[PDB]
Amino acid sequence: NDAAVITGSDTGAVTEDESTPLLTETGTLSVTDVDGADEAKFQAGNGTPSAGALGSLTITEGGAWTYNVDNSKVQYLGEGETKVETFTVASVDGTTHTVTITITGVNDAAVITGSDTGAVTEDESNPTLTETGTLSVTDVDGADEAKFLAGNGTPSAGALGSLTITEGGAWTYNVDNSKVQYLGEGETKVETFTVASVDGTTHTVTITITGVNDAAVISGSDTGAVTEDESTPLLTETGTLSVTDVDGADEAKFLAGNGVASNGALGSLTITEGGAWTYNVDNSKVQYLGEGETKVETFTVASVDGTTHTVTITITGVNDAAVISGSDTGAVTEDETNPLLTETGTLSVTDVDGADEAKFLAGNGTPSAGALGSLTITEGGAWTYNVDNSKVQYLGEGETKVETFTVASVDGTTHTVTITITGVN
Ligand SMILES: [Ca+2]
Ligand SMILES: [Ca+2]
Ligand SMILES: [Ca+2]
Ligand SMILES: [Ca+2]
Ligand SMILES: [Ca+2]
Ligand SMILES: [Ca+2]
Ligand SMILES: [Ca+2]
Ligand SMILES: [Ca+2]
Ligand SMILES: [Ca+2]
Ligand SMILES: [Ca+2]
Ligand SMILES: [Ca+2]
Ligand SMILES: [Ca+2]
Ligand SMILES: [Ca+2]
Ligand SMILES: [Cl-]
Ligand code: NA
Repeated sequence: NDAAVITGSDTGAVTEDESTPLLTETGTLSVTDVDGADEAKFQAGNGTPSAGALGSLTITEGGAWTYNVDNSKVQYLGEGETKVETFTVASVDGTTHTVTITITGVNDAAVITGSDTGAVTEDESNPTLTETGTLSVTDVDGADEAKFLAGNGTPSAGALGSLTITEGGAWTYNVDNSKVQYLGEGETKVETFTVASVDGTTHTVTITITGVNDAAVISGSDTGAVTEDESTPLLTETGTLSVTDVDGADEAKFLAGNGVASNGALGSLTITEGGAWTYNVDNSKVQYLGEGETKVETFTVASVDGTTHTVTITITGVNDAAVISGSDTGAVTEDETNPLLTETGTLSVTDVDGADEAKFLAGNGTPSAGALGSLTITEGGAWTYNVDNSKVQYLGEGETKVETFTVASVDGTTHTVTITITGVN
């Protein structure tokens, strides 16, 4: 027996996903046999596969071979990855030939799932705000590709924080708490970070930062003073508060209107958006305060976000002169008694500065120049004048001598008692 000569197309190629559901390749082999044309033909049927062939090859008597493989079975091949399969065909005689099929893989996108959102709040921790989560990845091109590229996610424009992921998919977002202070209550900033699997398939993690209120910082003039009777009918005090607010210029101003007064305040205070305050009180309401006596009134004002500050006003009293009345005159007549001529009367005092000032300094009245007599007064206002009858004898019938005595209330207010001495023969 002489071996057939088998020639023609004995190689073929299919690419993953070139067609569906089958990848198919064809070729024709030709056979000549020197033992005659009954031998110069192929055994029709399946070629004998290499071990671990996924595809199959059939050949006709005429040498027309077809390779078929399920596209589903070659998905695991990565971009450019080759699998070579061989099939043995034979002459009617038994002379063998091999057909060589190459399968070439294409990339399959990774499938990325799991936690791809997170949230941090201003001041939840310090100095760093942290969020964590886990992505997971599958990739039909194999365990080699079913992994993240470890490192930083590519940040959105103007992101404050950063995100790192591990090969297993564990991500960590961190932002400096100092950098998010400027966000107001419930205000949000969204930052995104793009991560990648080995084959360059991307997924986004979206992080929402939420702000909390920062208390305004109020400073400037928060104290003021008025003095009774410095002006009328109002006593007025002004000052300017300043405010900053890290939550922004929207918040760095005052709520215009009245300050909330301390209970028992006699005055009132208004403030402008720009922090200019004005305290007013009716002068008539503070008369009752005595010299140097104080009354402190406080007014609560607020910034836009409700941060409060106190303005403290001190009212200082001044003396009101006592009103002195009652019996401030008296009379004695030469020889009416002996050896003293005596006269009594009672003064009264009332004082706007209070019942505490409604009394006299007890003691001697300050005598007029050349006074013969003298006068004492009690704390209650009862006075007593005495003169020696011997010293008034010189006065003629109906001739008078007027003597005056200055007394004082406890606040220093003076009053005169006037005594008339009348002469006889
Ligand atoms: Ca032969
Ligand atoms: Ca593939
Ligand atoms: Ca892949
Ligand atoms: Ca594929
Ligand atoms: Ca969180
Ligand atoms: Ca804030
Ligand atoms: Ca803050
Ligand atoms: Ca604020
Ligand atoms: Ca007064
Ligand atoms: Ca007064
Ligand atoms: Ca007084
Ligand atoms: Ca008083
Ligand atoms: Ca006389
Ligand atoms: Cl597919
Ligand atoms: Na703001």
